[PDB]
Amino acid sequence: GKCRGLRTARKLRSHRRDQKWHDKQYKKAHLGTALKANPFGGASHAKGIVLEKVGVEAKQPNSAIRKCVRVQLIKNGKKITAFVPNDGCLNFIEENDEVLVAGFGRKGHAVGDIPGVRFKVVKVANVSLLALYKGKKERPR
Amino acid sequence: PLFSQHTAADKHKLQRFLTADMALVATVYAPITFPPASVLLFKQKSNGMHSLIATGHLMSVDPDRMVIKRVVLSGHPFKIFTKMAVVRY
Amino acid sequence: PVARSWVCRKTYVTPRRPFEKSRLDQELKLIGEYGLRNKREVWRVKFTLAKIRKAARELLTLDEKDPRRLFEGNALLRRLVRIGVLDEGKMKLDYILGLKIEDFLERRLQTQVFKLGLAKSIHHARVLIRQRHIRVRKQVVNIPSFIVRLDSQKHIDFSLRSPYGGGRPGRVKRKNAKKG
Amino acid sequence: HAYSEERRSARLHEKKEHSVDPKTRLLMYKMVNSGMLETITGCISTG
RNA sequence: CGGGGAAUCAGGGUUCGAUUCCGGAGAGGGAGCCUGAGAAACGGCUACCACAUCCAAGGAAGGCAGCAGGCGCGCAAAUUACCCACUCCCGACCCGGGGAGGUAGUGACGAAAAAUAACAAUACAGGACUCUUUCGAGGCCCUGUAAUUGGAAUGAGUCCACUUUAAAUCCUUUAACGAGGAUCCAUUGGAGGGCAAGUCUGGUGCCAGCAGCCGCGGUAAUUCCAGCUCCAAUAGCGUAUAUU
Repeated sequence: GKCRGLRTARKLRSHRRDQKWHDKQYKKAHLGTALKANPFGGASHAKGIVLEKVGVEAKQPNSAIRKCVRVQLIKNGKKITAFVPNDGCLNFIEENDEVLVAGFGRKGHAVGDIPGVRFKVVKVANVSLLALYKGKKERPR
Repeated sequence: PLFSQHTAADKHKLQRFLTADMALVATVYAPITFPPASVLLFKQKSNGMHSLIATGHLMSVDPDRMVIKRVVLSGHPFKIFTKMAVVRY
Repeated sequence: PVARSWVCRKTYVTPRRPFEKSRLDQELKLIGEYGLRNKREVWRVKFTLAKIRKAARELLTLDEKDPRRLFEGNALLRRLVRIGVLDEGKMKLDYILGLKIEDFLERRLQTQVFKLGLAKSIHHARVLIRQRHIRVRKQVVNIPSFIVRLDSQKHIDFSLRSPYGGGRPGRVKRKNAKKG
Repeated sequence: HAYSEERRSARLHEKKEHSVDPKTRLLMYKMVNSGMLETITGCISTG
């Protein structure tokens, strides 16, 4: 079993850190490639410009077409697919506009029906989509 | 103009009125302009007062974007068998 | 560098289970009996009681003749007696654990107005407390959470500037009396 | 359970309603459309 | 940048600490000095590097990781305000100076208290109690609901006067006006399970969409979208990310 003497501290602590490198969440935090491959670069939100509109096909038992957008981040230049949240809101997003994009909620894991799309647009032209969908504010250009 | 849905398909059903929430496509013969372009819609209300109705952007210019006008004809089925019906009017 | 202090505490702890029926049951019952604004008041009283009980739990574990246990416990028992929760007969640190939330909610100035007959409803007690009609000794208190002490319990009055007290009827009597 | 069981009973009912035979008629129509048979005239003998 | 320390936490621990206190380091990058008790000083000097200002083209001048402000970067952060009256420091000094510091402005970072209504009579609706076979009838019974009626009590506001203060502002204290809910009107998320609260009504019809997960939509949609009703927290409440 375990080494369980009284002078056995450095063996136990070496064992802890060595085996803790096999922890998936710990390694994802501390190998540091999961923060260098991360498109947001450890940011809660990014801001991008719309490159094109995309219809992503639904996954097998669900039959629909989900309205996504290929945007390009300002801060590094990467290409990211983002999901426009509510019904009838893709028309608010116009070609080449400033978009404030968030995560979708599973911390890098693709969420729900949309496959491989893990971000959602929160704001367009510095107006929130929730206000536009609820018909409270007006979108400038 | 002619108002249509803003979908991704080929055919676009003609809209006979302007909807207050749906975003439509106004299609008309016009001098050709390269997108992007801000688009504004006005009407004479009374005594030359230009009233604003709708606004948007200019999408791609092409005559191939067909607009389809629909007409649905109603009928009241007054006799019903199993999977068979006799309909009048 | 500034001449300020940033020390501040949160006086409540939200429950871990958000929607369980018995918890919502008990909190709504206490809201009804003691006339409170929201669930944060019940959570506040429960958190203060948890503070007192945690102190008593740290004090029981020490030896009986520990000077720290003696001094801290006797001070705590004195404090809970002066509030009006414990009794002079049961001044032992064992009995502190046998305390309930309503034993603290009975000491609010809202309920002390309600029980002593200064008002007639507990919402009436709250609406008199907010509108500067109830005083303690010589100070008009406007807070319905004032924990009234035992020596301070005896004389709670009409706040003589009030229309129910000394005189000067309010704006409504003044306006209706000058109608004609 | 009630909602699920109700949907399951709906599934069994829709499975019973989802079911010369029609397959033979479809095969004959496909053979006629392929140019092998010009037209189906009639039935001569029913055995 | 380290520590004092922060958040969580039964016990053990995990994570954080740029950040007002202490110690360190640097004033765009390196380097070398002057003076002085104390500096390898940059609101001092001399060079090279990189930027960069005024030219009469001969030359001259730089250094906001000080206070306010701008650009730029961004998901991300305030006034080119007022004063040395407080706290202390500097000098030749009971006197002068101080963007140290104080004070107001922006500020839903976060924290504490705390309004958005209280009582009575009626008018219905139920619940028990008594009398009545029942239907029904009463109560000095209870519980609800009433753009119902009655009065009283108030603060948000507008405004005087005082106080506050360096001069103000604010809080506190007084006169004056100031409240019937059909507004001086509370929001934000939700109603398939987890998970509290609808198999309610209409629209769209495996479309649009919803949904963290499991899943729903293919016509009686318990999940979409509205209305009504209802639930949760409540001047707050959603989401995203990090961490426990």
